[PDB]
Amino acid sequence: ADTHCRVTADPLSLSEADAFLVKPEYGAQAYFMGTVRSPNQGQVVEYIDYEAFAPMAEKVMREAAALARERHGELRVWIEHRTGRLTPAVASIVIGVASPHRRPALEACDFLIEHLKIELPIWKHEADGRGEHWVKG
Amino acid sequence: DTHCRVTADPLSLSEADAFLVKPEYGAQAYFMGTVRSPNQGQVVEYIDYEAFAPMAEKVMREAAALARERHGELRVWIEHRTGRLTPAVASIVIGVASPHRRPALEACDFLIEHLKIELPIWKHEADGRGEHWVKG
Repeated sequence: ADTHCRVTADPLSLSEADAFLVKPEYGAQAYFMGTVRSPNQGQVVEYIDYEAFAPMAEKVMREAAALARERHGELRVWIEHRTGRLTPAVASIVIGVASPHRRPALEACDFLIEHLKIELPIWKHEADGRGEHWVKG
Repeated sequence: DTHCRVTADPLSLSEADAFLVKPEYGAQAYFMGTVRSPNQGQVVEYIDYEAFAPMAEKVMREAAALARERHGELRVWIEHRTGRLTPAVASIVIGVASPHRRPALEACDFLIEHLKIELPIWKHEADGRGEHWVKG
């Protein structure tokens, strides 16, 4: 009830995250959104194919949320990752954290994005003109 | 590349997102501050926010320029709301888009801490302890 962790093919929405996180007792919400970038360090990309097994990815998310709470205290946590072929400027991940005060929310969001970049079992194939290749990045 | 506004109308995350997202900016970081109840152990009925709108928007644009000095290329969105705001209503929204994630996250964090100090915005929380306006 204080945590939302979902892997989905549907578009990710900040407004849905906001609808879940904001409560009168939580004066602060901090977000991160990752979207597909069109010149990736001097390379032109037209799509990225994301793969995730929802049960294993969501179990990682819920463990991430509990680690964030261990470090930063009371939180509401929103984590979603999108699957499928994603065109540029389309969101692949949304992370949102609400807390009584701003500094815990900012730190918890920061922790989650760095933690999930390491621990999330996501596999992706980028369209660089260099064939199909699936990487755990 | 920069949007800075003081308004009495509701603040919108989805409006910030519409302004920020561009194909070359793969990362966006946001902060929203909402009216908190209870606060310091007492129920808050509302917070009256008052701002010198032209002065405050100039501070916002200088803050966005300082953010770029430290973190490079950015799209920056800053809005602050004025008037009588009830619990869970947003008083400030900050959004930053950058090519990569570290500058977006740290620039957003920089902006909220910077603006907490420099914004000419005065508030009065109605927490039942009389009138008391604070630069907070």
